[PDB]
Amino acid sequence: QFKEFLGTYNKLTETCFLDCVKDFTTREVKPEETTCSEHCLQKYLKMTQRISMRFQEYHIQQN
Amino acid sequence: DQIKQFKEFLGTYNKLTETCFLDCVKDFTTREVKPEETTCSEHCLQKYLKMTQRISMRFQEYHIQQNEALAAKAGLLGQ
Amino acid sequence: QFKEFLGTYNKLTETCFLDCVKDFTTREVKPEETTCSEHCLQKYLKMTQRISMRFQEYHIQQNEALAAKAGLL
Amino acid sequence: MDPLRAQQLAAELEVEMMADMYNRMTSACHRKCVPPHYKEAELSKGESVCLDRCVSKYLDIHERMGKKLTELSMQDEELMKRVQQSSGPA
Amino acid sequence: AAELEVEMMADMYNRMTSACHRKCVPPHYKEAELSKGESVCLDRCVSKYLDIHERMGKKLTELS
Amino acid sequence: LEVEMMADMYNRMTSACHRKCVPPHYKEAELSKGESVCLDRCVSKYLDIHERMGKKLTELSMQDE
Repeated sequence: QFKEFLGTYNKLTETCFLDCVKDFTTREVKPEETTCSEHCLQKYLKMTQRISMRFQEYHIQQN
Repeated sequence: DQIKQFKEFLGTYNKLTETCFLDCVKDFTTREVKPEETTCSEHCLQKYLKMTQRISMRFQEYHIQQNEALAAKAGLLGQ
Repeated sequence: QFKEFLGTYNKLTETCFLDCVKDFTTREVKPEETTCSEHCLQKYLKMTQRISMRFQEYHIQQNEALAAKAGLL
Repeated sequence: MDPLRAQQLAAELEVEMMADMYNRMTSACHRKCVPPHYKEAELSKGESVCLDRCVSKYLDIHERMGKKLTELSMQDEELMKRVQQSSGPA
Repeated sequence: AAELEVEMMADMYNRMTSACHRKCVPPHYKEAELSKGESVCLDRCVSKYLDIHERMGKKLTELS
Repeated sequence: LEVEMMADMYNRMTSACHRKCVPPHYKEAELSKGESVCLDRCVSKYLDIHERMGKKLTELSMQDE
């Protein structure tokens, strides 16, 4: 099961591209956006972690 | 076909759970389901099924409107 | 293989639908929209073709960059 | 030995695709005919009316979509080169 | 069947995330760190989601 | 596996350049000079953004340990 990381990797890239790259004038990322996507990665990553933890803290109750 | 009926179940199910949590649930200040949301969703789940029904009933006037003619190319023979 | 195309297809059907059809007073595809649809269909293919291209122009530009390496030494 | 069906059977992908298209259409008529408030559970009259028309219109638009589609296929004979001059340089 | 039962609650998990990503994390990304706010929201959104899920199951299973 | 998961970012990348470079008005059926450019730039910026993510992320797959 490694087809999870890759799909999720694309799911991610797309997203960050969507929210971070606005207005196209040249074919090379603008610094302002450069950081945007960088963060979008950290943010999003932590997120999936937390959600993941909060998810585990569920099965405990029933078990 | 009965597992290809439990593949469409679970699937649709998830599809629904989502569609409602998305239109309905919108107040994040509580790990509890604000009742103004507990009802929206409960109708969503119904409104939905009742919808997914009406649709079908119609997509079936597509596959049936043509059989009244293939049940005709059936008349020239037997009967 | 052939699925990928029908898959696309069906996704086009949808996308053009939501962007083209709007008034729901009848059952017949209003004429002003039956058009948008067509342009949307065209405009779309034309788009995938272009994007595709630049995509190759990316690999054959990412292929020649391996050659460079293959010459420094 | 074997059956030559395998070949002509797969041709039934029309089914595994009408499904896919079926869903799509469903999800599109929903987003068009059922507002997110869900004031009440039964279908508002119109909602049902609107669903009736959407489900129709979608089919139509999907057929034409197909029609044109196959057209532009049996017509890549650089006949489209005659079409690129006729449409009035659009 | 088991092979299924699990994989489904994996599709859910992804739908859920897509959800709470929208509901809680704004498309600004000012700082790569989780704002105290955005983090709290995200806890409840998961929570609230899972509920509507177990409840959606019953009211539904009870329909068959 | 670089195929089943490449033809993916492609459909993603396409769906994206479409949103950002093609307005739903579909007044005319052939690509606008501008629309034509926008796509190009997008397609590129998309690819750029796609890599530095695979990079930056890989970095944080080693560093963490």
